Amino acid sequence: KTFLSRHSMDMKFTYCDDRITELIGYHPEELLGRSAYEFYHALDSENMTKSHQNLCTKGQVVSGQYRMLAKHGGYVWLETQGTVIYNPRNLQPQCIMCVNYVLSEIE
Amino acid sequence: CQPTEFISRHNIEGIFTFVDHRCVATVGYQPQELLGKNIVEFCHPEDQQLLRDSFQQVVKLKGQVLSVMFRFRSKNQEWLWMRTSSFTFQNPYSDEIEYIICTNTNVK
Repeated sequence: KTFLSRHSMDMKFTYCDDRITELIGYHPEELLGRSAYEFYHALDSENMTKSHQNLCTKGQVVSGQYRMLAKHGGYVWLETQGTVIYNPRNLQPQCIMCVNYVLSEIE
Repeated sequence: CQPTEFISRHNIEGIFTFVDHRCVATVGYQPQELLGKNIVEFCHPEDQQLLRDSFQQVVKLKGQVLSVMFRFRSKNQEWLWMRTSSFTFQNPYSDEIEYIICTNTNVK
């Protein structure tokens, strides 16, 4: 299975695929408008930031399996590929399309 | 207010399984209206094949995003230039396309 993660502005959750409730537990609409950094892992937060900064200057990058923080203090080992889409009118970053790949279970 | 950009979970046939609640601010179409419908039905007749062709291309890419620019029909039945970026969700386990998204970014 896979999961569509939309990140914009402060890389927050602009939209989350319903399949997120089957992995993290957070209801898709619940992440809408909340800071992703709030639950951006614990010791794997640096990995997210580093990959994020790199992604914003590359367009598309694949982030290795990290401990994704669940709604119950769990760490799901999932891999995610991010692709920042640009607006064709003002020519600027619109939204980041992050494709999550389910591989391992929850730590 | 909502941005003039949205996504939708559709299959290789362009059938919208679930549309994001943002299309209302993009074209004015309600998510439920697209549910069970083909994107080609609300696409410019002369660009319907262009959309179809691009949709087949993304299937050949398997895990890549393809942006197609055409004139989509709004709630007003007008034709506006929109660039739909589709990405093929490939199963990390075995080769298999679950669904394809569609980033509808309004051009000009």
